[PDB]
Amino acid sequence: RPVTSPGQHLLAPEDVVSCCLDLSVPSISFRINGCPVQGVFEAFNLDGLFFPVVSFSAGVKVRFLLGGRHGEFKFLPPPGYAPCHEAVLPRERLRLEPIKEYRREGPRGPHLVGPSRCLSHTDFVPCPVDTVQIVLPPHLERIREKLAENIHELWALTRIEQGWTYGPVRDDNKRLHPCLVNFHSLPEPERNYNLQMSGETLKTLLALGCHVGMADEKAEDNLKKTKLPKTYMMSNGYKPAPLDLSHVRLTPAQTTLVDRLAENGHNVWARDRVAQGWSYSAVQDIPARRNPRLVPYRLLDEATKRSNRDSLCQAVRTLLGYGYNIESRWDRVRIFRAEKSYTVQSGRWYFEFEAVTTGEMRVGWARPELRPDVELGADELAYVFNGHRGQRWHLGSEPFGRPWQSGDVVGCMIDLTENTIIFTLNGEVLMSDSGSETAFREIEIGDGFLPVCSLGPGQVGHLNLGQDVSSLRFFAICGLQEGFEPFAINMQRPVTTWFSKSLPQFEPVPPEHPHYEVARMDGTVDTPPCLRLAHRTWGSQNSLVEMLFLRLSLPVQFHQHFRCNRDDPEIILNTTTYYYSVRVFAGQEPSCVWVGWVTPDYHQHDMNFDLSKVRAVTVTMGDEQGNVHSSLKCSNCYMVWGGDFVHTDLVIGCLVDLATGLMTFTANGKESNTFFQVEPNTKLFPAVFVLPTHQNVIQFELGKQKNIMPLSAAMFLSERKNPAPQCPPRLEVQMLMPVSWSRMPNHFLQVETRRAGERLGWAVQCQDPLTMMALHIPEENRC
Amino acid sequence: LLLQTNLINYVTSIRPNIFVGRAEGSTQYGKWYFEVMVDEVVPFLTAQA
Amino acid sequence: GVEIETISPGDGRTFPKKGQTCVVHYTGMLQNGKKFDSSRDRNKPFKFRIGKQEVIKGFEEGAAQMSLGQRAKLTCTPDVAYGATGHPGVIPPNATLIFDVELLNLE
Repeated sequence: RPVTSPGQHLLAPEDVVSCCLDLSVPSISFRINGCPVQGVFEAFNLDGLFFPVVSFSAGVKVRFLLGGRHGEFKFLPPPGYAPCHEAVLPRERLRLEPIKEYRREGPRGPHLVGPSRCLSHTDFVPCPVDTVQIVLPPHLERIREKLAENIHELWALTRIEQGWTYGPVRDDNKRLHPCLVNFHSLPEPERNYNLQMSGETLKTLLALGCHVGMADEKAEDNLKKTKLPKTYMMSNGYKPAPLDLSHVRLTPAQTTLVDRLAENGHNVWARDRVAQGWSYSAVQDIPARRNPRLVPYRLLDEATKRSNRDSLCQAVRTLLGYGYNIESRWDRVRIFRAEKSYTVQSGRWYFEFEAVTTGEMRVGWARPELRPDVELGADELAYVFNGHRGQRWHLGSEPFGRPWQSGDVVGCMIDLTENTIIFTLNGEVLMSDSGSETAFREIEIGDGFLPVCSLGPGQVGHLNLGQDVSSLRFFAICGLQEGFEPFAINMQRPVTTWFSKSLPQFEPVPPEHPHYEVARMDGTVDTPPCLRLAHRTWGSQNSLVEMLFLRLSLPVQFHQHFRCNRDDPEIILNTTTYYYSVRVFAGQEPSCVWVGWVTPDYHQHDMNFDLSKVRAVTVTMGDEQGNVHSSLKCSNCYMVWGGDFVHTDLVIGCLVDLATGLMTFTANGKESNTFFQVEPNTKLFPAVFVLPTHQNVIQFELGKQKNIMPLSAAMFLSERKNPAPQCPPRLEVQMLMPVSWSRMPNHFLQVETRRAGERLGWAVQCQDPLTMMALHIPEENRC
Repeated sequence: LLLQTNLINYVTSIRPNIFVGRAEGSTQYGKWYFEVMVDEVVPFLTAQA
Repeated sequence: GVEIETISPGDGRTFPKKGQTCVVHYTGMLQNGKKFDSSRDRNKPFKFRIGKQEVIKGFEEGAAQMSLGQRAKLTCTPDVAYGATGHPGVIPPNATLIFDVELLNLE
């Protein structure tokens, strides 16, 4: 969308782009060379976290300016905005990284990388167990007092070791503190605060489910106090004397109790500060109410976690000393396999797989028909070895071998003459429980076998097909003398690899789908052509019930330019309005049906779909001083909910006017309030999102109304002036499939990232060009 | 009807490791600012812009 | 007529005069986004002289208003771009055309 700025020109050297992100009212604004750009994005979703990003091709050199010790800002930020360098987490260091890379360079070659774990916006909200429930156990009141007393003695000792001494008025420079007195000599409000805190340690133990009760009535009179030298004496005669708890040893459950008591206490304090209005920040700023440690305990520094943890440990050890006893689903696995043209049906073959990490990784042999959405070994199409825990997988799991360590190399050998598969670890042949030297036997030849591997989240592995025989590390040790050959010996180019891409795509419904059947009904005298969907396994055991995303195979395209019981022949021949309806059969809940249109760029596939999850954004344009003159609204899904129109079938009709971009809906002949407006060049696919609840689910009715043409007149050029409804074979129902196979590119762009300096910021550089020949499918607008 | 072919350039995205967001009771700030300075761009390294 | 949207500023002083040979690089695309022609693929600047009906009217009307080194978008209406007949096999009837034009040299 064109935008107006003083001196419009494409990005040229010496240009500085300032980006502002405001979340109080969702808005993104830009400034170029100090001049504002008259255009803003607004009213967008808030379902995730936002990060700065630059996209570029070969031939660029840019620098990130983040402020502070990093790239100094050339222009002053607008009031109230904070530099992005303040948002760095305590446990992480600033760096530049790619986005969801599945491949990287390594010392000896390419390293395959699995999915990366990402944080969520909910991970920054503190969630304490703190409930309104109060304990006030009368049997724990004495120990509350004794606990507070010992905590004070320990605190005073910690102060005195660090050079603090008594004085009636606190002085941080001279390290004078008035609390360096006997506990009983503290002011009443300070004593009461200490007793409250001791009581809340006890109440938090109880809220965590601990059983706290007297077990050794002799323990208290056997306690001794630590006897410090006179150098620990204050001028008022006070010398701390904490209990000698050297004999106390936390049990594992008690250690766990300390680890739980401190995290909850920190979270309660965090949420209290949030309620008081403070916010997390590296640059502590008391007047600005910004605190570096105002973050949940999951993400905290180890130094403070260990510090606060020790006070709570001593509290629990004090109690013991007194004799108390205290008692998505698909973006997870990434499958890499060789191309089908390398299928082997004979001979003996060898390859290696190095496990950089020790997590969930499987490696082995697979048939060409391997399915991308099934974990390796869950079916009969793969013979794999799971190295996280020594297991062999084929139509189930059985123990085999031992778990590997970091850097271990697994040598997979297949013998098609003896029909056997052998796995070796670090040159040593793996051994089963029954003494069988072969993992699998009597394997059928069939189509053949291909090397395959699967990686879980955060896993790194190196695959070596043996193109360079010298690169193999154990081939000579085990495999050479038995007649095995490298899988890719005598090959001019590296073997092309395919990976399972988790990008949802619409594909035709298989004719033999076990659960879903589509019947093409011919148009009778009183009924138009229909496409009825039926569930062929409803009610029986193992029936699959889940959200179904359906669409028609052909779109309707709006015109390039907009204007400023018997059909009338001139109106019907000059109209630009088209109609189609969907009949939801009786028995299917209307509350689980959404009917409308989808743009070709819909890839959501949400199992908890609602109209609130639909992506939306408003682009607002204005002049140099405001005066909004254009506010367009963009979305990829224009649908209505069937629950707004509530033993009888419901026939929801949809009307689109191609000459104005206006879309309207009808419910049982009654006009609905909802309507939509679209741009001239928009392509819309008829789509239905449904959760089945009956044998008969829906039925696309390709009919017509009075003086309104059917869909085939807009979908087919030869039928533009034909009012007779038609359902040609090309029009079919497609369902949204989650995962598909994709080919890995042979070469990747070389990007150089480095810190140019404190004031210059972080530099990105790319020079080498790369070009590929893309095949574009017109109707789907994808290549 | 017929499939179309053409030569296109590769494009790569780079992002810093800073994540911000908004949620009920969250401790994160709401307004953020950053700058990007362009030092060298070749208008036409290949036939495509 | 012809609309001009500048993409990169030119010298803004040297304009094409009568009789001069202009040498430009262009990419010609349809309004739907489909590319139909580009001199950069042939790696050869296109040369033409002004005022001798050697090209479609809109193209030379746009290039006449451009300065040395300028990069601009030219929009051409059907009434001037090949009219109703179009171009057999390449351009359909009543096609509004988009040209990315850079004025490289004159004479």
